[PDB]
Amino acid sequence: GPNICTTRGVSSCQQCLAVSPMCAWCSDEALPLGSPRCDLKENLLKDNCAPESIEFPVSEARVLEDRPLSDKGSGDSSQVTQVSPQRIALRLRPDDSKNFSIQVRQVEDYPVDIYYLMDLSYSMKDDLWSIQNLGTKLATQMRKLTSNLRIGFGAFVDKPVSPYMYISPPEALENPCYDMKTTCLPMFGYKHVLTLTDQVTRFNEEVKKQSVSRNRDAPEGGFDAIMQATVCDEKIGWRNDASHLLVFTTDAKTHIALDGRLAGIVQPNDGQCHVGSDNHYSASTTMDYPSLGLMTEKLSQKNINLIFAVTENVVNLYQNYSELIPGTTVGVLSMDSSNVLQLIVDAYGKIRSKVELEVRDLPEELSLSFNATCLNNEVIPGLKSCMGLKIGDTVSFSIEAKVRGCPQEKEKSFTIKPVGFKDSLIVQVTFDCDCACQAQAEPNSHRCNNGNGTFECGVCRCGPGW
Amino acid sequence: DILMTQSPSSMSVSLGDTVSITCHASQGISSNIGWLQQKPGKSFMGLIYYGTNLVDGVPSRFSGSGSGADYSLTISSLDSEDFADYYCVQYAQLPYTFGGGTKLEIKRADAAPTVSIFPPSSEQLTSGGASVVCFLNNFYPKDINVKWKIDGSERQNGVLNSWTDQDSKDSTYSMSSTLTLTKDEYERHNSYTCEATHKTSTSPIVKSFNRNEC
Amino acid sequence: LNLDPVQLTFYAGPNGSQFGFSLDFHKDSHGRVAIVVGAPRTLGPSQEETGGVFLCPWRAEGGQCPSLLFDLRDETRNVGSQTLQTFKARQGLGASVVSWSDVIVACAPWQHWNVLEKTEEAEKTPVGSCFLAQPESGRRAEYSPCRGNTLSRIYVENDFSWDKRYCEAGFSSVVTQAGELVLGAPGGYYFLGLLAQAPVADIFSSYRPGILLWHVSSQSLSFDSSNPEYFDGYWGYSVAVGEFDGDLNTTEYVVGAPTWSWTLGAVEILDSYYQRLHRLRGEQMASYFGHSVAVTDVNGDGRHDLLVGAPLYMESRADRKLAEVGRVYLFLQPRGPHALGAPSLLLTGTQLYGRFGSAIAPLGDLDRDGYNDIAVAAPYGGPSGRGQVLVFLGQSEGLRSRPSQVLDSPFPTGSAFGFSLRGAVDIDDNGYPDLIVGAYGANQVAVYRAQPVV
Amino acid sequence: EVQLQQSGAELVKPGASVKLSCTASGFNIKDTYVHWVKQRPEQGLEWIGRIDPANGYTKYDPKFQGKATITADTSSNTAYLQLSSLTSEDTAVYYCVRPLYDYYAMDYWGQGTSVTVSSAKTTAPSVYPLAPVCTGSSVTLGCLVKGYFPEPVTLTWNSGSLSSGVHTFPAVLQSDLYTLSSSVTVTSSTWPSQSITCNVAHPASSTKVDKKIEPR
Ligand SMILES: *[C@@H]1O[C@H](CO)[C@@H](O[C@@H]2O[C@H](CO)[C@@H](O[C@@H]3O[C@H](CO[C@H]4O[C@H](CO)[C@@H](O)[C@H](O)[C@@H]4O)[C@@H](O)[C@H](O[C@H]4O[C@H](CO)[C@@H](O)[C@H](O)[C@@H]4O)[C@@H]3O)[C@H](O)[C@H]2NC(C)=O)[C@H](O)[C@H]1NC(C)=O
Ligand SMILES: *[C@@H]1O[C@H](CO)[C@@H](O[C@@H]2O[C@H](CO)[C@@H](O)[C@H](O)[C@H]2NC(C)=O)[C@H](O)[C@H]1NC(C)=O
Ligand SMILES: C[C@H](NC(=O)c1ccc(C(=N)N)cc1)C(=O)N1CCC(OCC(=O)O)CC1
Ligand SMILES: *[C@@H]1O[C@H](CO)[C@@H](O)[C@H](O)[C@H]1NC(C)=O
Ligand SMILES: [Ca+2]
Ligand SMILES: [Ca+2]
Ligand SMILES: [Ca+2]
Ligand SMILES: [Ca+2]
Ligand SMILES: [Mn+2]
Ligand SMILES: [Mn+2]
Ligand SMILES: [Mn+2]
Repeated sequence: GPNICTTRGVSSCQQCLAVSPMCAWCSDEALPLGSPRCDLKENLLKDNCAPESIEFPVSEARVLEDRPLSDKGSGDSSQVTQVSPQRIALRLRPDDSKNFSIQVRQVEDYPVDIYYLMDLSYSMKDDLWSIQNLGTKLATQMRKLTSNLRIGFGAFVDKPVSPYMYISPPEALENPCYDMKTTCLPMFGYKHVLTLTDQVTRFNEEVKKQSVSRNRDAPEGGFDAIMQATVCDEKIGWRNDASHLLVFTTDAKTHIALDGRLAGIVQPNDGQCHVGSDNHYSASTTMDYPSLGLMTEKLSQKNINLIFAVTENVVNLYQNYSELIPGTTVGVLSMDSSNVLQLIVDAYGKIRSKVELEVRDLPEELSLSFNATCLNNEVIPGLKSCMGLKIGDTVSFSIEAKVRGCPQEKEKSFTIKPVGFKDSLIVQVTFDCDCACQAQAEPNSHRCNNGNGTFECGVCRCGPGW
Repeated sequence: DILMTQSPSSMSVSLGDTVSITCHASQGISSNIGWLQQKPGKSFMGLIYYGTNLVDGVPSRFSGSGSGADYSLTISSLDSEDFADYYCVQYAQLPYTFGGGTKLEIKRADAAPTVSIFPPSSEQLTSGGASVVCFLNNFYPKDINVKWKIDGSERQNGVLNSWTDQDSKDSTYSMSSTLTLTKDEYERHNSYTCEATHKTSTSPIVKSFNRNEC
Repeated sequence: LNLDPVQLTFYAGPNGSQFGFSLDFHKDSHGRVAIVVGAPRTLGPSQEETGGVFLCPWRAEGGQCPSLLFDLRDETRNVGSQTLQTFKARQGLGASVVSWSDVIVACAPWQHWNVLEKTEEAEKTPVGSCFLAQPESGRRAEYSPCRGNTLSRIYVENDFSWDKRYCEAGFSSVVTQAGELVLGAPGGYYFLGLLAQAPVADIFSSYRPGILLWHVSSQSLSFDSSNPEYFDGYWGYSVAVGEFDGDLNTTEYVVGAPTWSWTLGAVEILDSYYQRLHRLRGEQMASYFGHSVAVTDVNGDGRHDLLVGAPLYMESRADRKLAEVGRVYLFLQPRGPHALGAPSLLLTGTQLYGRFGSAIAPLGDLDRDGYNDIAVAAPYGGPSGRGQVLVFLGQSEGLRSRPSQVLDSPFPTGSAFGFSLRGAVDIDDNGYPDLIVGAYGANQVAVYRAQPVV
Repeated sequence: EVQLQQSGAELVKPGASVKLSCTASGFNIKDTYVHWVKQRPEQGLEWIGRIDPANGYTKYDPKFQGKATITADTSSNTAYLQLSSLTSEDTAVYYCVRPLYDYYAMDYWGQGTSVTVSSAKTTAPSVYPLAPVCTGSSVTLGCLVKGYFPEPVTLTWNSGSLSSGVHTFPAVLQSDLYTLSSSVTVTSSTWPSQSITCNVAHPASSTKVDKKIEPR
């Protein structure tokens, strides 16, 4: 019977398919005058439409790359697969939708980088002594979770410039502890000490040679150090296919962007590397502290998981910063850093306990919806993020892509990627809006009003310029 | 400590004069010096601080100057109220130290004193004491010497002197000299004399008397 | 709305002097309007940065300005068995400038100071210092209320209470209509921040050259606090004055403290005795709520209103993401004696890292409609990041939520166009108040003349 | 205005102790240094020491260590000078000083507090008539006030009647007791014609003796 495919009264095969995803078109010559060419495909065959003359594309989705999820992240030059499938082909007709699935696994035995960024102001003198064996001790504990561990070390105090720095008498510049009975290092902003290496005794021996300095004001310049440790990826030594843990320990507040004006510093942070061959941050006295947004941008761009390992007196402060820098973890540090080993192991578990999907380069005319399967085969509609996972766990998301109308461009590709993961799902979309009988039209057909029109798909269309 | 040698000790001047006090320090003080004024029988008023800066409320006829270790306070066209004492004080180092002082006095015509000697009273003698009093009144300049002679021989033990400030009316000075002996010792001698030695006479003014005699 | 963006006037200073870091209008004794410009990295005599001040006569062509000369020589006084020292190298003279009557106040917030006594010292610290000039007469004065002669050991024994060694007095500044200079000192009291006030007349009459440590009697400073909410709060980063208590015989102070209470930020309204009348808490940590404060009646009821900039406010966006863009808050003053309430309006930036709200300038009534207007700076805003100044017009209910006019920076990248602003003065005497915009990164100042409404 | 009201004059015995006060009128004594200066006619002015009433820190001339102790109470806006183990050399006028602008200057001074150390008891004077000897146009009389304590006294002629042509001299200390003299001069016709009397009042012991001058 009459339906929207016939009721609307279409003029061409293109107009037909765009009425509803259920409409089809008949391009056969021998079709009655009163009979419609834009009807349900079943009804057209009933009217003796030549099957080869039927234009009726179907929305589909076929996988292209479908590597199996790896069981171990160990070995390989990162030929590891944690997302499956890795690439699919999606084909949609106007105002239609098709569903597909993706699997994500928190792979077992994945490589790990841990860069230890340490407050070495005078408040932390007792903390240095309790981590002289951290490198080996931490290597013993992380060995149960990864067979590829690399660790490194960096240190910060504050901007070596008045008023943060004591500048009198001249000897106080060589020894800020001058007016006490002891000696400390001259002030330094941020110094890189040890590039990420799997030789953990290099960590212990580098630490045993470190000592503290002393500055005037309680907030310190660790955010300068977080920025440099993030964007100087060649000097710190982050690996392309490893979890990046940036451990930040302090017992004090921190300076933030726009604090530098108390030192005469107004130039905004440029988010660029400024640690050269001398391994010190050369823009410390000329460039302002970085802002939370700029830190977030670089941390996300380099896949750095920042860990605030701070003492009980400032845990609330850094927990509140953590809420403004998504993906950050906080742990409570003892006044001597005696618990920093277990703190790092718990943060690594909390870091790999979540799988959150992200969508890049989605066309405007495409809309997505997600059903999550976390824990035990339990569907959670409208969800694209699992929590409470363990290493080795696997989740999956069911995805449905709805297209609005038909866009001008007929081929696009977007990406589904879990936050912080290397692998991803690439969806290659194709908008099947045209009929194959259009690729064989007749411009200026004698059949069409003395050549005034074009003949395609069995009908006459008014030619260009009318 | 830093010694502040202030000169002169005193000076006799007149209304309208332009005078200058000086102050020498035992070392450089970098203008860290003040100038003070003490009107007779009253407290102090600040005049200058940091060598040259006038204290609020001070007339402009006052001014300070100097450098290193030599400084000067100058009063252009003296006023009647400007006759008082002036001190310098350094504060380049602790302890703060002062100058000796400078007294500005009224200049006037020289005047010989009016000497007067007074034997002991009957009342005092009946108590066991004996005091001869010698007044030296209304003279100028202020510098004068009194000498007591008992039987022509000088006496120095037991004398008690007192001077008056420059008188308000005539701007003269006056002096009191009192010799006090026991009654028993006062009667061992007969002649009692006070000798006044002023610049107004090469010969000392002499007034005297003899016990019992009158 | 009606600022002319086609025919601008440009004044310029030496390269690298940061000409345009601060600016203000200045009227001489005869009412002629000039522009006083601070340049805090101008070279001194020893070919070292000390800062400088320029007094630009009004000319439609702009050009170069003569300097307002101050003493750039370091000073030493040996007094009281102590040695007093001033250090003007990198002091930043002209990091703030303000004009009142025929007097200009230009401050060097990072001027350093030390006192020596045998082997001990006070420590060489940035107390700050302000320089005062009466240009027509040549009179000069200084004001440095945080200089002390206490030795370092005493502060240690007394646990660093009442420690004014790091004041940076003159970081911000403002003068009341009655002629009381109020200096912001964000480093006072071991980085809690303090205010210092003293009448301009008493500053001139109690100043003599070469004393270095002197009392000005009418002076009035704020107070140290044991409350940790004020620690490292930089109370005095910005400063302003206005009428907020209903008593017209009293002037109220507005103080910005952009790191108050663990970087939450705050703005406090005080009386002239520094007693707190209200407190506006920041909305978001590290947003630098209080970086700039502005006082103007925008809704035409005669009661001063308050504007607070938070140039690092991060706006919430899709997929749980934040975007630092800056935000400006408007507080309308209620009728009679009542607390300032919630904000009447939130203005939020659009360009990432644009720092909308870094500066807020009252314009007076730009379009002459009966309501006062404001200009807000986004010194790194605009689609190119070169900088933007957005005008918002007053209305009966406060401010319009959308700007009436946007001024794109005429300078190259990095000029920080809009980092300083000043409006509400008619420099060309055409009956319309005009706007001057500093671009210290380009060492220039741009003048926007207001024209009749089209 | 700036004023420094010091405490009243003190009278004490050697070995005792006295505490002088200096009250700030019109300002906060916490504003500046407060110094103490000792004045004597022969020795002149001497600097004792200073206090910073804001924090209570003091400085002293080593000459006055143990002798002087300087304190201050910001509450009552008052500063104090304590003198202990008093002796005759401590007999002096004491001033509190403060600067006007310069931190280290000495510009504003109190009126001064007189101190006098003495073991003497309250002693009444001995008024003696001073008549001349047994000639010119002028004539001069006198009056002697001896052995009283403490200061001061008032001396008039004919109970204030005769006032002009008179010289009353400053009192002088004679072995823990004071002595004063006063002359008076008239014409030869006036005396012994007119009865002249020496009126001496000593309020401490509350005595008003009057002696008429008789010739010899
Ligand atoms: C890190 O971030 C947290 C989260 O915001 C901050 O914790 C908040 O701190 C603010 C201010 O200290 C608190 O605001 C106060 O709320 C009180 C009532 O809250 C109770 O009820 C809530 C709701 O159930 C509970 O979650 C909470 O635990 C409380 O039990 C009011 O009493 C306060 O009002 C008084 O003070 C304000 C000024 O702040 C005045 O204007 C009022 O008139 C009144 O006098 C106040 O509003 C808030 O409760 C806290 N939230 C939580 C969850 O703890 C941390 O301060 C912050 N820390 C750091 C270091 O940055
Ligand atoms: C996600 O789950 C929802 C159900 O919670 C699915 O919606 C249902 O889809 C079926 C088709 O099999 C319809 O018959 C129901 O009417 C739908 N229920 C609704 C919309 O409440 C949805 O299709 C799922 N999507 C994906 C991508 O898995
Ligand atoms: C002495 C200082 N004092 C204040 O911070 C201080 C003073 C006064 C007030 C107030 N005005 N109430 C507040 C706070 C202080 O405690 N530290 C200084 C720097 C130190 O770190 C050393 C390093 O890491 O090198 C942490 C602690
Ligand atoms: C789409 O959904 C249907 C029904 O839920 C399911 O059978 C089919 O496998 C899904 N397609 C993909 C590619 O997952
Ligand atoms: Ca008021
Ligand atoms: Ca209003
Ligand atoms: Ca308007
Ligand atoms: Ca104009
Ligand atoms: Mn520290
Ligand atoms: Mn420690
Ligand atoms: Mn610090």
